[PDB]
Amino acid sequence: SAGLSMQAELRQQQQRVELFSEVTLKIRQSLQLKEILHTTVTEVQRILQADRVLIYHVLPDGTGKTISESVLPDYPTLMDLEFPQEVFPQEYQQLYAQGRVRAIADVHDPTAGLAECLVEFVDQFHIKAKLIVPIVQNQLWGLLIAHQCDSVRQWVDFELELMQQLADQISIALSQAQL
Ligand SMILES: *[C@H](C)[C@H]1/C(=C/c2[nH]c(/C=C3N=C(/C=C4\NC(=O)C(CC)=C4C)C(C)=C\3CCC(=O)O)c(CCC(=O)O)c2C)NC(=O)[C@@H]1C
Repeated sequence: SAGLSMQAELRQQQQRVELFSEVTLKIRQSLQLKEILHTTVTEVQRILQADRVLIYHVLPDGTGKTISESVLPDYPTLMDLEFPQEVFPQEYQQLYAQGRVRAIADVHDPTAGLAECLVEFVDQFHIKAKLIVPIVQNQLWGLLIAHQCDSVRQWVDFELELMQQLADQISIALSQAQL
């Protein structure tokens, strides 16, 4: 007789082929999502003519890392850098989860009210001006951030509004698609 391979090793291999098809699609989806986020920060940097645009991801214990960045070559890269909770306190992570935004024309202007240690931190990256909008899943997932490094910058309301609208679509992706 015969047919022993059909319901043994050939059907085993067939399940493995179907799972391989599915795992390669899932990895391509991870690549495509990171490409869309990368294209978004690079295009926002070009369109704003900002010196840096990045996506900062916070973990539940409030530590963080830059997951996407576009930076002009005259200024430091935040891509590889991990930071503790103290650079962005959990009390403020909660205010961002509840929709806090900031548009700071001049981080060195005392009336902007920034912690001395925070002014020192943003100085590490040659930051003069910063625009900050949250990405949520509400729990904070991260920040979409624009920096000016060459000069102080009076941010315009539409820049803040449309940065928020981009971050809100990142929030939907990270939530409704469960991506
Ligand atoms: C003190 C030793 C440390 C510290 C304290 C601190 N930070 C904030 C608030 C913020 N910190 C950040 C962090 C960033 N901004 C960026 O552009 C980047 C990427 C380069 C990061 C990581 C942000 C966005 C905020 C929120 C600012 C806001 O007012 O909404 C506070 C609270 C606010 C205040 O100014 O008192 C505090 C106390 N931050 C440091 O970096 C020090 C090491």
